[PDB]
Amino acid sequence: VHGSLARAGKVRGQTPKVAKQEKKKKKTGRAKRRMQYNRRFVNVVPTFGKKKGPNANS
Amino acid sequence: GKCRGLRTARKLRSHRRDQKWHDKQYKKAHLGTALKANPFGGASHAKGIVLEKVGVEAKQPNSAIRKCVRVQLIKNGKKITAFVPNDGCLNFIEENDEVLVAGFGRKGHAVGDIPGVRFKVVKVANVSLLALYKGKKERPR
Amino acid sequence: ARGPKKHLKRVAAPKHWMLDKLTGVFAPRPSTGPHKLRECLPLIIFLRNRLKYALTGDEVKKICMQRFIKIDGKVRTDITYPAGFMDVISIDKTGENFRLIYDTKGRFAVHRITPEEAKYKLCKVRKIFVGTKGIPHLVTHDARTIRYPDPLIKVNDTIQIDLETGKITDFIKFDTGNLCMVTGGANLGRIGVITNRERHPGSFDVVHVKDANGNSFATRLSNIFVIGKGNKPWISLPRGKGIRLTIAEERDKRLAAKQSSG
Amino acid sequence: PVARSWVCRKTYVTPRRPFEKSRLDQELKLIGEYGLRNKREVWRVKFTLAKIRKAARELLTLDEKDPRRLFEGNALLRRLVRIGVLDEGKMKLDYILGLKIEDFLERRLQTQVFKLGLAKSIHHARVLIRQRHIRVRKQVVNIPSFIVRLDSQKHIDFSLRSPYGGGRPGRVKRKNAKKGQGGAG
Amino acid sequence: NDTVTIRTRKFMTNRLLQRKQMVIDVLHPGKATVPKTEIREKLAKMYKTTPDVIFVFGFRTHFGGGKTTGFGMIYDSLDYAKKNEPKHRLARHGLYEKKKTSRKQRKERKNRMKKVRGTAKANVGAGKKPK
RNA sequence: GGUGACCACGGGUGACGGGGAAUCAGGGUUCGAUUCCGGAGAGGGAGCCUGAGAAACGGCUACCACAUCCAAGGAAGGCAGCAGGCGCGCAAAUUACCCACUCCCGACCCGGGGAGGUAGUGACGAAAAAUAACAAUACAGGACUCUUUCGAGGCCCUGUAAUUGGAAUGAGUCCACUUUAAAUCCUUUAACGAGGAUCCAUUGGAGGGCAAGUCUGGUGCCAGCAGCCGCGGUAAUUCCAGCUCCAA
Ligand SMILES: [Mg+2]
Ligand SMILES: [Mg+2]
Ligand SMILES: [Mg+2]
Ligand SMILES: [Mg+2]
Ligand SMILES: [Mg+2]
Ligand SMILES: [Mg+2]
Ligand SMILES: [Mg+2]
Repeated sequence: VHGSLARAGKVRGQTPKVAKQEKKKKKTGRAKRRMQYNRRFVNVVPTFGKKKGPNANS
Repeated sequence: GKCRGLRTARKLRSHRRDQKWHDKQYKKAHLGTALKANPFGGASHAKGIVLEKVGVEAKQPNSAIRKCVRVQLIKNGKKITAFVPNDGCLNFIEENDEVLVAGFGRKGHAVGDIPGVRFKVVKVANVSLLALYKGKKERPR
Repeated sequence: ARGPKKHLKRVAAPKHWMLDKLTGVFAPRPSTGPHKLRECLPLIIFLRNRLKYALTGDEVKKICMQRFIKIDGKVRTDITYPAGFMDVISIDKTGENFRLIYDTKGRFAVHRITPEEAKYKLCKVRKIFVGTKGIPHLVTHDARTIRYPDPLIKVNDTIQIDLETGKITDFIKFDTGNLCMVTGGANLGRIGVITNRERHPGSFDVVHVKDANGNSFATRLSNIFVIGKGNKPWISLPRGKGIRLTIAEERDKRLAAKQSSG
Repeated sequence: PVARSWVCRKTYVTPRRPFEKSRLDQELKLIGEYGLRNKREVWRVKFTLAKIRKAARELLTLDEKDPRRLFEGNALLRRLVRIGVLDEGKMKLDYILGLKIEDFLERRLQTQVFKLGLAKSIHHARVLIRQRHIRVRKQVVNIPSFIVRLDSQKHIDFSLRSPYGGGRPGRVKRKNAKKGQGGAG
Repeated sequence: NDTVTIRTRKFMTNRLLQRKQMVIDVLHPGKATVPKTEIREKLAKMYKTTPDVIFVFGFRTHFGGGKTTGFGMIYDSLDYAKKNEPKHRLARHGLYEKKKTSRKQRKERKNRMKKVRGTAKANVGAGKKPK
């Protein structure tokens, strides 16, 4: 073997450790379906944008 | 053309089963040579003992070292190469451990740019490699 | 197996016993007796699932031991005695008398009968033969055999038999235009009149029977059992009169019965 | 050996293709409109309709005046008008093929209690039913998917034990009441 | 006690066991499943009998309270009650005692009497030392 | 003489047969060790006693292979029964309670039954179904309405943050009842039990197939991802993370 295995786990070692921010508990079940049904169906947006996607990075 | 007589059923079925040997899937699953040549012997998984840690070169359009382990199956004592499918799970692997190796994905065929490797490691030292990767549980130190 | 079987799985029990799937794994497994186990009712089911007198197996054990159950004029202590067809189940302590006759759907039904109509019983002669010293014998559909019968009785006829004596009170000849009852197969439990008896040498005879409503059906000779002289039945027929009705008309019969009772 | 039953069957069928924008929105319309927990129960009612459509279609190919077509024809028509998705006068095998899933969904107890006005919302209805508050006839029912029949439709009402029919208020009302009397003479 | 009523149905008499059989449904509107003793004494008053021969069992409470359905057994005499009744119900009412040992020891005693032949002194003395 | 290209004979089977299971236009293709019926076997063969019924093995005799005790002279074995161990493995449960039910056996209403029933382990799998509902404030939105954009409310639905803000509930503790052979569980029904109602839903993805980011920070043909196309050699929509979305 070439013995190039010394670099295993390189990038994951280098990556800075940023902790997850605490967030409100996400509604689950029928309520989660309620939220997404209300979000995408019963709403009118006057702003244009040619129907941009749910994860718009504008 | 094909025969269409009322009492040609014997010819139709005999011709069918003779021609069924000409596609790889039927030949493979009914000849038995593939079953004998399979290191796993028709099993979904297999335990084995890590014989060494080796690195495999990628194909031409790629350029990387794939960290695999040479493993001897506890049954039948066959030596196979099993890929380690994570970023730093080779360090989680040491010498002479039980590893649950599984098929890589497409039925004894090489996957991706890894040449000649058809198996990947699932568990080591009877603890899952995913659990070790995600930190759910640590090595039995 | 290496010998006789003495178990009967619940699933493998005859359908007309009308047993469920959850109480247990086994079935009464009736003892040997005058009737075959496929077309017999063990006393255990008759006093537990028919009349609901007993709740469990040991409860019907106590009632049989106390000796009020009297089949065909004799007290029977066997919990799994094979009752059979048109046998008189007399329970004198309660004063009720039952004649075991198939209903319209080929199932044995509770047929309460009068005490004086329980003193006799019909029977189908199966084999006729002469014994030693030239004595003619006669075996019926039951395992009951009698000697010295009237020389006019042939095979597959019906003999009027009275209980407590075993003699032949009278007999019914097998002939065209006689009322009968089917005792086996799809047409089991259908009351009708013989119309035609076609015969096949070396094989089973086929008879054609027409009921009161005019429906014509056929069956094998071994499933015939003449219970009437021409038109008049000699026994009190059960509710439904042994008439077969298709899926169309019991449904509207429920609706009419429900509507009247509603 | 054992006296079990092991007679079970799945009540739903997953879609053949995943990730259609058209199918995902259509099911999400129904789930939000009728207040359903997940897509399994919209698949369940869809499977129920498909079984009915399959049975009705088989009878239609069957020759007319066939006893089976006649007997089973009114058999399935009888129960379709009993639950209420089919009109009383719409008693034809053809009209069954025209049925949808909305009618099979509005016969649900969660939908009927909302429509009866007992519940302020379809989603209030599910939590109200689940909280052992509503009753049909003299029986309390805590299942939202309880399909109601035309006869049982009128009887739907609050349970006597609930803090909406008879007395016996909830614990939070009692704890609030006991705290109020404990805070003063 | 204020609102507890007893109803009977499927009533039928069978002098086969000198008893009358019925299935009873209780109506405890806001109360737990009423104890069998109270049903026994009320069912006795409905049928004018002493509340020591009445037998009741199989009480299942319906969903949401209220109705509970049970099976009712009555007899013309306590003598007959001791005669033809399952022993658990007699033990439930205290008229039969099952002050015995566990089945595992009984099997061991039987096997240990199988090892010793004939001699009554040792056949009855097989279970003394290995207590 | 008999059988054979209408496939005899021989060989293989990872072959116990069938009822049936999976898939489901129609036709079919696989699967049936496995609860019902039939067969076979009891470590491998072989031979027998008794009996109506056995070539029986929770019967005997012998040999072979294992294996137990011994004072070494002998003696005793058969869990492919229920449990429970070892081994084999990718792979499979408690050395529990009871004859209460279903039936079986017996001289028999009375005895016995690891048959069988009950409980324990059990994310094989299947059915139902929690993780929230509502109201009033703020700010948008609506075919909104009132003067004909401007402002308000005689209306409706979402959303973000709030001393809101007091109503409903189970999951949990726990009384009794009930269930039961005795229990347990379930159903009943007391007293507690929800504002991060922190009583905290996860598993996989976000280039395409295929729903979802041309966000931010690292790494720099390395680590790695990637079922297939492909991404990464310093501005990565694809790796490692955060955030945010997507599917169940
Ligand atoms: Mg085999
Ligand atoms: Mg099989
Ligand atoms: Mg054998
Ligand atoms: Mg004998
Ligand atoms: Mg043998
Ligand atoms: Mg939770
Ligand atoms: Mg990412």
